[PDB]
Amino acid sequence: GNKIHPIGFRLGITRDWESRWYAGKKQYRHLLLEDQRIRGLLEKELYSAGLARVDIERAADNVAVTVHVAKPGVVIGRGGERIRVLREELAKLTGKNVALNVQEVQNPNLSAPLVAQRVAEQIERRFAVRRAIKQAVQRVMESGAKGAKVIVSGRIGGAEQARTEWAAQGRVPLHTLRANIDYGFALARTTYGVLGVKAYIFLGEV
Amino acid sequence: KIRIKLRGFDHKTLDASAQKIVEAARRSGAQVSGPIPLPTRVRRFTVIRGPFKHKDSREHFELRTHNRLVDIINPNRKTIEQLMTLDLPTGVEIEIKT
Amino acid sequence: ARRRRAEVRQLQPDLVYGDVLVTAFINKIMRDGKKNLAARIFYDACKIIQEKTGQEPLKVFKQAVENVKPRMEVRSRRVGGANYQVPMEVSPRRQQSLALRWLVQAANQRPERRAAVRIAHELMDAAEGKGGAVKKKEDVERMAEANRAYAHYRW
Amino acid sequence: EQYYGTGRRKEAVARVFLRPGNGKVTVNGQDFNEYFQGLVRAVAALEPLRAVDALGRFDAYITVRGGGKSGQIDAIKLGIARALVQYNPDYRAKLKPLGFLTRDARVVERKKYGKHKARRAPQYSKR
Amino acid sequence: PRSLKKGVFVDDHLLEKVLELNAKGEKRLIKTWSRRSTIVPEMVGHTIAVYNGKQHVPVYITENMVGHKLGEFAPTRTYR
Amino acid sequence: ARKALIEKAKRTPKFKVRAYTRCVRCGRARSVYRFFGLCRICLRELAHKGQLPGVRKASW
Amino acid sequence: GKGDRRTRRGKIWRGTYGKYRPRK
Amino acid sequence: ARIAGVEIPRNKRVDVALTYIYGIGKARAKEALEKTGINPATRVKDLTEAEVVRLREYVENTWKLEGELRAEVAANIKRLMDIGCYRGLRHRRGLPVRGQRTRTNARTRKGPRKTVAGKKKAPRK
RNA sequence: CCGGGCACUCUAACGGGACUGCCCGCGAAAGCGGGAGGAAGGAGGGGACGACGUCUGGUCAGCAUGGCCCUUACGGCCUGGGCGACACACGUGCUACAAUGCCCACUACAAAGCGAUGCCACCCGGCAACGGGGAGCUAAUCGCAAAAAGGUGGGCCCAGUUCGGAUUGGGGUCUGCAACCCGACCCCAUGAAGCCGGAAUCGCUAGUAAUCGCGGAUCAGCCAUGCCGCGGUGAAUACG
Ligand SMILES: [Zn+2]
Repeated sequence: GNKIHPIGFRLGITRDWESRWYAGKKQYRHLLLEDQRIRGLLEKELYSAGLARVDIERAADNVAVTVHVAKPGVVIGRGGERIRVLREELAKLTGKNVALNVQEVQNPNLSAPLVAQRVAEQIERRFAVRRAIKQAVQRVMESGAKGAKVIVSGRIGGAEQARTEWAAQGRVPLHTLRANIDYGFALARTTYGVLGVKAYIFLGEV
Repeated sequence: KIRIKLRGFDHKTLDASAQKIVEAARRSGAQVSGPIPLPTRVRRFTVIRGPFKHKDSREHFELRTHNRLVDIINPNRKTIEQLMTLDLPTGVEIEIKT
Repeated sequence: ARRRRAEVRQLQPDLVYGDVLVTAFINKIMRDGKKNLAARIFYDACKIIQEKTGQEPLKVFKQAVENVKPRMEVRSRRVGGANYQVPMEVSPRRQQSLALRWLVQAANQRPERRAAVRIAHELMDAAEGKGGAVKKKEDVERMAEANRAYAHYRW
Repeated sequence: EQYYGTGRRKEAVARVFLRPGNGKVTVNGQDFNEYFQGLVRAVAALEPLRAVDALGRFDAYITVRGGGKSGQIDAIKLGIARALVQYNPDYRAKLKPLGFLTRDARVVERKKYGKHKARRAPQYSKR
Repeated sequence: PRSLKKGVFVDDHLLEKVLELNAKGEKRLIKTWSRRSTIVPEMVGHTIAVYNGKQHVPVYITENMVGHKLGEFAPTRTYR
Repeated sequence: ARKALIEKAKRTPKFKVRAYTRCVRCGRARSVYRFFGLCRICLRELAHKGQLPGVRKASW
Repeated sequence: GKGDRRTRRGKIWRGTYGKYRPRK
Repeated sequence: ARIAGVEIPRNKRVDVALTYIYGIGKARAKEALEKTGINPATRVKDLTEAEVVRLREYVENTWKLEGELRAEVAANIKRLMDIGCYRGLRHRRGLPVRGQRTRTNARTRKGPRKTVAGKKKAPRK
């Protein structure tokens, strides 16, 4: 049980925060619990949209929130009717009065969280783990990326003995503090139990 | 004599921010006292790495807060024009007391 | 020390005699890094060597060290079963370390209530060839040369 | 007219101002022998002077803040060493070989976790 | 070397319930979980039964034991 | 950390000394930091994600 | 020493003030 | 000079010396000397018959000392010991009274360790 | 302190600097030795950072989760007790056995932190904890804060002591609805063991060990002699 989170490790560089807003002492804890409330619903809802990140900027009673998706449609809605439901369901949580932008994911095949969830799902549907994994690494590796790697937890195939599956291609330097490796974790509830899924994608460097 | 005090988490989101405030008003008031730094206050959070035991795991987390000042003496309407409503950064938050 | 041959830390000379050997002795008196009290004691002592002795303290000191340096010492060693105490020379370096250490030790073994005195009197006694310091020194040589049979285990 | 040299040691800063004169020293006001009232080491600070037969030829006003009177004694020693160069830059030839123009970089070592004092590791019994 | 300050504390479960019995003289028993309370004169003569945390032990309150605190007369743990 | 034992939010301390922090995410009452409302664990989990604004990894 | 609660050090050690380590 | 109940502190500083009395500590020392206006540094032998009377009288009559005191203290303990007072039971049982741990460290109140047989393999380390 | 002045210290942001780059020596090369300059070197000093895997390692008691079990209850509320028990055994520590020391007074250098009912200036009542009053601070501009070891002067005079503070009696402060069980603090009295520790055993290679005090998190208060961190003074030794 070693190695740090590849993101948290690189936060100073090659990776910005998910919530970039000043605050302090009396507020910070309140102004943060909120962010989690926010993210809470978005992930509980926008699942089929393909969640990947939830930036949350601030300045004062005019929050940001910039959900990133693979299928920006599912988010918005018909003509923009859903972005009405949510955007409203939002203030029924934070009187704060906040926006709700939506950026599209340029190739969900380079989004560790996505590749992860991608695999997490297949596994839930009962696909061959090792296959799903190799495939995933291929997709990711086959559409850009200077390196990728996926890891599935254990009880592969519902086996009584928890195992751990691999798969990796090209440089994926977890040690190099400047790599720019996207990390993504996906759960996977199952008849037999939870099985975590980890996706690592390497892009450029400097 | 409008004393501005800028605080931010990013030492760039300020040098950028507080620097705008300098170039702007430098054409409608005095000449600004230049963005003077000011000591940073760091908050350390030393936490045990894993749950249950392992007293010597740890790993350190700090939340450093940075400050900037500036100071514009000789306030002249246009100063409060080039500044009043032309900011940009989001990871910043000001407090001014002329 | 598996790799290098750990070189000796070179000490800054005395703030009065500019003699390094003195600093060394002062460092052996020091405890808990209270190097001032340590320096004092040795100087107060040097002035006690001036009164009760018409000689220059610095020379009494060096004379002492000299008589307290063992030239032969016994070092244990496992040789076919038993641990025979092999007698052997003593490096110039080790001679000092031991001499100074022994002085301070025997000095703090004396009775006189005052630290600075025990050092003063110990040094003198050492110069004359008497005192707890020189005891150990002569005891060591005696130990060797009394085991000079196993000296063919030269080492 | 005047000469300068800073000087820092183990977290101490000493403003050293030499000035052709008697050879006295005003450390933070008090006399050299007054601030360092009874410290067998003090004598050190002025060593860079005796280095080139100064002292009884110069004079020194010194501001010292930070650390301990021991660290200050070394900062000041470096100050008097630097300043003594802005004056005559030719002093290096003899002032440096002594190492007075170096900035002892030995500082306290961070206190690492798991250990009692950065290194002093806790002890065990019947391990 | 005990100390409360200014305002000798006594829960008024038994207080206003002990003095009410002072009107008709005394009574025959009491029982409070307030071992937290100090003992005042009005308690003297009486017989309050304190709680072990399991039992209600009968404690005859005499003068010699006023200033104390009931619980000090109802042992908790069981040893030897 | 049983729903039942998260009556901490009940205010009603009857006396304000019965009040107690509790994790605002897992209920981990045991080592909850104030400045975050989070326990030593969650604080570490989130710091790794970047969801703790300007909370980088220390080192010196 | 550091342990005598009624001395200078005893007070300093226990980080307190009293008749033995007054405020000034 | 002999002062309180069989008290004879001599040849030392008067303060120090008064300390040798049951109810007198380094505190009452400087005071009894303070009030009675006597140098504390004077060697008990070098004292004056006049000072030894003001001391002998001021002290003996101002504080409850010696035997009479041990009588009180003993009397106290006996009391909280007669009444079901827990604190009193701690005296009977001979265990520490001021609520300390009695699983380890209570030797000052228990006496010498009274070792018994025990259970080995069960890392009692 | 005042005007004034950014030089200096510093504050924090950026830029420079080290690369065996230059000189001599050996080498095929990598590089080893030596020397100059330099604040600094041959990885300049300390962190973050832990490979494929191992131990059926640790945690379902942080959280998550398969399966099993309980549902007037293996759920829930409350008051009180318990987690603080002791004939004993061990681990990690604190304080100490003293004169390179202890006590009183006077006087001097630090860093990193924290502060809204919060830090608490200063003044008063109290031996004191602390209480009353009340300024500033929203905190490089006010407070915690006194650094301690240290320097100077005095006392102690080798004694279980002006060492050492356990234990116990009494008085009292403070937080808190509430301090019997079971808080910390103050003052008086008490003043224990301990005179340097058997077999055995632990740490640390330099600003390290050793020693001295300072801050923080948790937190009403606090059992902190713990933990994380700060600076002061500052060694011995390494043949092998
Ligand atoms: Zn939590």
